[PDB]
Amino acid sequence: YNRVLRLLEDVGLPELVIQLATIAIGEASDDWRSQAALRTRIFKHHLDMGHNNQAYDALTQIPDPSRQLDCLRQLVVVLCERSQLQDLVEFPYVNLHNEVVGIIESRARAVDLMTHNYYE
Amino acid sequence: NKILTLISQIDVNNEFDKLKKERGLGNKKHRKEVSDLIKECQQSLAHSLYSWSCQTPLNREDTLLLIGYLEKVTVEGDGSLDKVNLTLLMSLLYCLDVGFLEQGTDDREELMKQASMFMDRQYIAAIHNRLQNTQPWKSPGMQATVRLAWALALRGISQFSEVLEFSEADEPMAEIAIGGNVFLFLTEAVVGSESFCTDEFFIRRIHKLVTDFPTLMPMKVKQLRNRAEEDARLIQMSMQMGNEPPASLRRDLEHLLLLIGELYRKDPFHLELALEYWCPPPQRQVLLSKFVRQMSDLLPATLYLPYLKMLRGLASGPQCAHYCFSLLKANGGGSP
Amino acid sequence: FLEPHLVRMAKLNKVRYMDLLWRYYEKNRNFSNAARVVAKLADMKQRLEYISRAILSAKSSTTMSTLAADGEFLHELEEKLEVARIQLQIQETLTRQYSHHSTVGDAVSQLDSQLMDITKMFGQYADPFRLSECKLAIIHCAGHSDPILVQTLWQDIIDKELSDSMGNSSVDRMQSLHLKITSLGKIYASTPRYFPLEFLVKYLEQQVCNFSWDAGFVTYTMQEINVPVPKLLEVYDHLFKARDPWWSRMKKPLHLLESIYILLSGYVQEPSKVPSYERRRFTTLCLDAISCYLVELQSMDPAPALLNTVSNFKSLQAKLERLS
Repeated sequence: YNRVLRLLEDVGLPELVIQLATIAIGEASDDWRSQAALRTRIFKHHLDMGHNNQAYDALTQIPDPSRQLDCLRQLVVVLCERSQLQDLVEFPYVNLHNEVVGIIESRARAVDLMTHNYYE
Repeated sequence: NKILTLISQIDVNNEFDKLKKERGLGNKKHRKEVSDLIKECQQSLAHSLYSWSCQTPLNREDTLLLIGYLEKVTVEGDGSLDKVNLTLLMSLLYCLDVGFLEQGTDDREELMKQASMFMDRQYIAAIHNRLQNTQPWKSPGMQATVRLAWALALRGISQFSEVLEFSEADEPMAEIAIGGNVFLFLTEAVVGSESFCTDEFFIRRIHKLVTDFPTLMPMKVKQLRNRAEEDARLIQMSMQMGNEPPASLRRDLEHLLLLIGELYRKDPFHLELALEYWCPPPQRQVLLSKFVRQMSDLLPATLYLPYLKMLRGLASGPQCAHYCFSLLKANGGGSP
Repeated sequence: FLEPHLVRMAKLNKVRYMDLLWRYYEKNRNFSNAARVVAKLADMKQRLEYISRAILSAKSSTTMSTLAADGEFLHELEEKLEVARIQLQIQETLTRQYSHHSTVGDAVSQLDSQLMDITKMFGQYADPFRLSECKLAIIHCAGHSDPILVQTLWQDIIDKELSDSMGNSSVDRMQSLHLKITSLGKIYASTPRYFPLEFLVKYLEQQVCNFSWDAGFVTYTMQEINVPVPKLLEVYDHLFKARDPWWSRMKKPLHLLESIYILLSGYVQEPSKVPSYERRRFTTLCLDAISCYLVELQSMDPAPALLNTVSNFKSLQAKLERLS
């Protein structure tokens, strides 16, 4: 199933990737690692297509906390670039409100003032 | 070599021995018209090496050939460098000037490969070894003066990479130049020539040399500042009791306070170059604003006249006037 | 009468006569005529000496003189010198290759005996020998721009070097290839037309995956030819995001990832490589790249090496944050 998933990724068929990934989650019933990998892939593809809510659901389902956090960072970054801040506001923070605050803070204290809109 | 030989030997010797003896130039109008043409011709070829210098750094064979000329340079008896020989000298200064090594432009590795002063450890040593010699030029103030400007360059390069072997020889080199009252030779001979008022790049290079002194070697300067402040008080106070001062006194800090007072005194370019002395921080700005405050400590009567002349130079340009008007206001709100 | 004696004798030891003629001319303020006479001579092993002498005498003719015609003639003599040099080095090469090729010697004699035209040279010296470096030099000088041709020439050079290096130890082959590439690049560094970066990098990395060499080789080589670290990073990232299935097929996508990691680590250890004024933005960019790489590593099935790489990347991220 993972082999077909890699095929469909280069194939550039995101929806097929997602459904097959869901089927593969089912086969990996006890393997938390594999579950986390496939869910991460699903989140990634949803984020790439603009499916914010689905992306957030996939994020809240990843068993691995580190993977979930990195995915959260990626989501935040992407939504900022697309100016979809309303959805970002709606999405609750799993005790990571302060984490988000800190990420943006660090971005600011690391980027040129006259170019980026992180501060804003 | 050819460029220097032709220019000098042709223009001086011919006019002086043929056009001034035979008076081949007919009237009082032709004699000036031809003299102005020759004096414009020389000044043109000196501006050429000057214009080229501020754009292109010199290669190894040329820097040695421009040094091979400044080993013979003389000064008019009237105490004012001929407008030509002066610019030729301030030209080599900008070539040797490692002020391009102090700018944070990231072509610093490309410029160190194009500046022939570097890449040849034999270059820095050959210049330092020659200026440390005791065969002075046709103006002993020349061997001492050039010895100083190179030493300000030997100190600045210390920051770049790890070239810190010749940083020691910048202490006795600056003392030798200061003991030659180089602060006096640059006030009377260089700025005394009314033609120095013309070239802007004669002002920027000296303003760079005067500003690179207190922050490139802020250790050698603070030593040479603290030493004289103490050497002045000790003898002045001991002379007040019963005796007469030693004839071997060298108040180069007075002459330096005059030099900073004569340089920024005239304002034809509206630059307000005195903006460097006023701090509203880059390590350079702290070492300068300190130098304004570190020099205010001296209270000996021997440095009162020049430090007043220095502030006369620093108070050029409206902004530099108000700030210096506020500095005097607070210093007595007691400082002399 | 010295001058006309010389001219007459030279027209009728012609080399000696014309040399004397040009010397006398230069002394008597007639270097232009010196030049003309010398060029006439040039046009008119012994021929090898004639060419060396011609070059010397035309150099003497136009020391500074920028006379269009004569200056171009001197440039052509330098390009004729180019011909001579390339011919001799490559002749050594192919001679020693084909049991001291007799035909190589014949061709060299022909090339020295007379100046050849681009078309002829190209065709002839291609079929028996394939002098790709020489062809590249030729096109560069003329100004002919054919990207495909340039790429093909580069590929062929590498392949010939590899055929000759098969006998040597892996390390020796690698070093020789590195040196050759670096030298040739330094010649065409200013011209991006004759230096196809993307293609070259890709082909070389492919060769590395095929011959199982070090991951950081390419990165080091490119840093040595003064290729800016930002630019190299950009190229690598682009190659990675292209999702070329070649890497997946060679069972080495992680190898390319590790090569990127090595490049990045080398930058961090010595930050002076990047210019001082661009350091902050470059650090921010690295922090973003690291984030995306980590996200992909986490979408893949876990493995011990994968986890080690993930930890390394997080440490790099922390260090970069501390730096910024």
